[PDB]
Amino acid sequence: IWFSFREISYRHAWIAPLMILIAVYSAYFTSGNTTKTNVLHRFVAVSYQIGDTNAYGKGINDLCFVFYYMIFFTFLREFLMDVVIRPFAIRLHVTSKHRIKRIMEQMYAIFYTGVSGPFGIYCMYHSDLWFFNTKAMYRTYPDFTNPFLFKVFYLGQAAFWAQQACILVLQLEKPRKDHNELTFHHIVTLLLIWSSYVFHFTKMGLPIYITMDVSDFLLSFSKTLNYLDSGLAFFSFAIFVVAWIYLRHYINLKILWSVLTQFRTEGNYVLNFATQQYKCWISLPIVFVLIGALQLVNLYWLFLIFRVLYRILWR
Amino acid sequence: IWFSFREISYRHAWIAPLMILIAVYSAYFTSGNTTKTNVLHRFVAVSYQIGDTNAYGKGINDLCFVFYYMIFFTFLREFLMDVVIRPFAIRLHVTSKHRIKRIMEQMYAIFYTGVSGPFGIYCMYHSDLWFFNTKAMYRTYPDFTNPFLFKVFYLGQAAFWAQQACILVLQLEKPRKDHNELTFHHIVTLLLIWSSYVFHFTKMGLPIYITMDVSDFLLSFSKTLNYLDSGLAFFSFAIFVVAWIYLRHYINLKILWSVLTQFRTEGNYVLNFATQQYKCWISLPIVFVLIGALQLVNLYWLFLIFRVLYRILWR
Amino acid sequence: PKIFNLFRVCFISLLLIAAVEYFKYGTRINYEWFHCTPIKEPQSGSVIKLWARGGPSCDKRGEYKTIVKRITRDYEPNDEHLSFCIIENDNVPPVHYPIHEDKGEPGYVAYVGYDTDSELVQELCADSTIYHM
Amino acid sequence: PKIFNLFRVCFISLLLIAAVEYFKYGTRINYEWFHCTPIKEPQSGSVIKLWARGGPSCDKRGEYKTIVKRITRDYEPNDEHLSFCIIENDNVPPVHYPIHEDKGEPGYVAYVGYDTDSELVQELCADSTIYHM
Repeated sequence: IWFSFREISYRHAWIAPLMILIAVYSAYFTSGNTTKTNVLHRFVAVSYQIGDTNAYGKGINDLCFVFYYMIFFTFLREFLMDVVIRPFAIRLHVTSKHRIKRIMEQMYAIFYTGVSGPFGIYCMYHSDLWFFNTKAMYRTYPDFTNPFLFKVFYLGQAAFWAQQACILVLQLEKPRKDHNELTFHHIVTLLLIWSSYVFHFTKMGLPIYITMDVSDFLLSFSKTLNYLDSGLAFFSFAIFVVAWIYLRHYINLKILWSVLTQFRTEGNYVLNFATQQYKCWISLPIVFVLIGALQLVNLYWLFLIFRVLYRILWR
Repeated sequence: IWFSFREISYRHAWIAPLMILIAVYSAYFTSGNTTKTNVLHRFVAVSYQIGDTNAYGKGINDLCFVFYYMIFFTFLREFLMDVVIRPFAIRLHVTSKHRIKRIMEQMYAIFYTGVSGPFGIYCMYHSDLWFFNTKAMYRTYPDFTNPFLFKVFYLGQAAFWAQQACILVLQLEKPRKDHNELTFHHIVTLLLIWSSYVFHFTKMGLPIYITMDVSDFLLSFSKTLNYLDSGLAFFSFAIFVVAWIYLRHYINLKILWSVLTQFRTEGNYVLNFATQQYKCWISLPIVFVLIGALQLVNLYWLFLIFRVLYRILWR
Repeated sequence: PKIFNLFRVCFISLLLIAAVEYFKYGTRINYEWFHCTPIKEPQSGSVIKLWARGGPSCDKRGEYKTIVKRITRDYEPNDEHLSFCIIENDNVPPVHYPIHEDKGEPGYVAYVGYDTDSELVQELCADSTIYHM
Repeated sequence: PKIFNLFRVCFISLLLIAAVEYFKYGTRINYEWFHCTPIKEPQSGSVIKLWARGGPSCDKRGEYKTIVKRITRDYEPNDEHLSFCIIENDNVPPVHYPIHEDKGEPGYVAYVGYDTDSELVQELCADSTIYHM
């Protein structure tokens, strides 16, 4: 029933995205010819496979994929949020309101970050990038083709963060203080993702995702133990501080040192617009500045984290 | 004195434009080298003379010329308006207010149109265009170069109407009812001027200026004799009706018939982007529609003129 | 008294003036896009034959420009090195296409290929000088 | 609940995506503008000599493209008919410019002129085929 079911959608927000996803998947899978052609393939799978190899190119079908899994992640956020977290988040209870609002949001945070972190370390594991060995982020720069897992992870992150920005600017309900800085974070995350996928700097973009995810996983664990306070809170937070220092500041700073020393002398370094070799002396400032952006934001976050540590130490 | 003289400018609006004009002219003329070079030449004279011939090209210096004589016409409108018309317009008297506002505006109308009409017929006289002999508006189409008088008249009209539009949109004081239709008239006049100078359809644009000016001269004579009513009013208005019918409707309609029959078959008619020969079957619709615009506006004006004639006949 | 409206309308008008000015210039420097259409008829292999077919506006300069564009844009010399040749039709004036439907023998004809089949291009370009890229 | 703001930000983002996509494509199809600079050294008359001088990115294809562009853009064949020739340097691989300052002998060299001085172009282009436009 048209608006009776609009109401039931008001009772279950995820239902319309689930309806769209199930319709598209059903059309693609009942068609039989689950091939590289048709249309729904370009919508629901990574396209531009180079021959019959594990190497995928770039194109407009990437935009189609990102759009479709924006729809998917919009379904997943709402469905997981209510049906899993709220019964869990009041199944033991945290009687407040904003308390429960932050519990459910941070539980979703830990869920997607716990999914996206280890997958990132997996995709970094079986590749020459192991343990941030920058010498590998430039040794073959133009990198027109990515492996399957690599491309899927990269476009999944793109879709997820684009959907986060879409939820943000489309004010359904306006949350507290953290709003605008959070918008800045999503904007710079999308600038990283897009400008590194488009300009082929994707290997050098993988470790930054890994650091950001693992730091956010530990941060979310500690914050949810804070809003669900217990003895474990302090220990988890101290481990978060250690890992934040190491991963974010040390790894991103050594990556910046790398951009300097092994950008100038670790492969092709003569600009050639014909072969789309953009690693040059004109791109080094852009790379350094646009990673120093994240570095300064991390410094600010660290300052306030320090402040928090001091105050909780003297309380 | 800085704002004492700002006040005196409030008492004499034209004074700042006169100051700018006299400074630029003084700099150009005292320099001695009144040559085709320097800078002030490009600002205060028609440039792009082809060799040492009476034929002038097109370029950005045309925009500089149009700007500078926008400044000139802004001076002239105010200076003539007050110092000549108001002493004349109350020297015999027309005690009202809006009455005097319309007298001075229509006196300026008759002045510039009486200057710009006969000059148009002069520039049409010593050329193969005599008596609207269209067979001459296409016999040599690309027309990259104009004579001296031709170019000066064409850019003078451009500057004058651009300045009228500038005065209009910059609301100094908002006049009565006629405002928005008047804006439409200025907008379409500038579209004619610019799109016919840029696309080399300038011979075919001269007669339209001539018709518009002569019709406006007779209209202004009759309207000012109306707001300064006398026995002469009726006779002048009837002559205006005759000349309006003939010039505007008959001449513009025969020009449209010409665009059809002697656009398709009176010279080069194969589009060639390399030699900027735009007279083609793709430009015929644009020309016909954009002149039929003026034709429909003239029809509307004629309808209301008819209405006026009927009511004054039965009064 | 409103000035920003004046700059809003003046900026729009001036930008439109500059847009039409660039339209005329752009369609004049690269006109063969509008008039000439490349006709490629592949031979055996990576070797193809090029020419242009248009109206009277597709003169020999337009044919040459469109042929060169196809040669340097459909073949990647960073993958492997190509080699072409361009042959003029001397029994033809510079403007040589009737408007309607039977244009005739084209002014310029070119053979292009790669080096895996360079011998073939040497065979088709019987005497015309072979260019490498 | 505001949707038009969402389309305002999405349209801007999508247009920027399409702008960078076209930037990459435009700088790739016509790259010789950035890398190669035409060096024209006039002979006696309307005849000039052309070549290109750039970095390692100005390969023989870039030299050929920039020479052809100069020939077909600095000379108007509707005023009078021109005639040129293009000479290859065979003792040179396709990528042949050092980065720094002494590029060496260019890969392609062309002589262009008009027909009022066609004999001269025939003299300079000793054996290379003469093209007309």
